[PDB]
Amino acid sequence: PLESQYQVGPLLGSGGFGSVYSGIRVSDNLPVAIKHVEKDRISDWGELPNGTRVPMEVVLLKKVSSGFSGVIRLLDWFERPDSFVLILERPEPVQDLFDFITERGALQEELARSFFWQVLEAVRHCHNCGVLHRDIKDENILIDLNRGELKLIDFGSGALLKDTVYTDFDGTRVYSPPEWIRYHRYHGRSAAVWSLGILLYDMVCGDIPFEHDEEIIRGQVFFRQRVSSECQHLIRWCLALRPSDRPTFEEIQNHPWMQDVLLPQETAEIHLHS
Ligand SMILES: O=C(Nc1ccc(F)cc1)c1cnn2c(O)cc(C3CCNCC3)nc12
Repeated sequence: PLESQYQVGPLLGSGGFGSVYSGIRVSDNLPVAIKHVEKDRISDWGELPNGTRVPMEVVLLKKVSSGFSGVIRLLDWFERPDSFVLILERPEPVQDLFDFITERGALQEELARSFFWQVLEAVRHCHNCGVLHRDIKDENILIDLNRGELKLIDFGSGALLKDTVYTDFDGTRVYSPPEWIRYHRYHGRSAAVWSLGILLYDMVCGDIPFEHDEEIIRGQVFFRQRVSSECQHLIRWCLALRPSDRPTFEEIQNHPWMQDVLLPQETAEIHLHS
């Protein structure tokens, strides 16, 4: 059973993704997250190498879950009558980025730079493994408060990466690009970059830039907090209306605002240890 291998703790959250609990692996006291996803709520189905019908989320996690710690790793999974249960690694202590920004307000740019860089490395990792996340946002990023390391979670809206158009989307609308809003189509990397622009704005301003469809389509960015000119430029570049006008990942990481990033541990020591 899975009830014998894991001791279940408190509910960490629930929503469109399902219900996720804190847990402990009994054999070694490893901290885990236990994620329950209802079968009736799964639309994207995938196939395992051994030829098993499994949620796409599981396929994506396995493609991504090796070694590099910028993405939360899938440790095991189980099928139940009406659901799947995923066992995931859990950092401790940890706080998600949404809560972190909520508590602290807009982040100092040195901190925003470190966090954003780490998110970029994680997304680049996903793309390298042939996985598109499709729901990059503050709630789907965990902060390891001791090591200053960020982790990307929740691949339940994700897809295999491809070079042709996507015409389906079930991620977070306020992070979705104007081409999705207007035409119900987008390409993976350029849509990802748009969401990264929303994420970076959120980090340095303490809130997302657009609320309504018409604001997304107009794409006019206003800064409500003092933000450096280099940072404003990078944000407005990621949020270009035309997907082809958006930077590549290489271009983002070579942008002047992105230079001299702190190491994760330096980041924790300066900004998180308290
Ligand atoms: O460890 C997880 N979440 C978590 C852990 C500690 C904490 F302090 C806040 C959230 C986790 C692992 N996978 N996964 C998911 O696939 C989805 C969610 C949702 C939790 C609610 N916010 C959106 C993501 N959380 C997780």
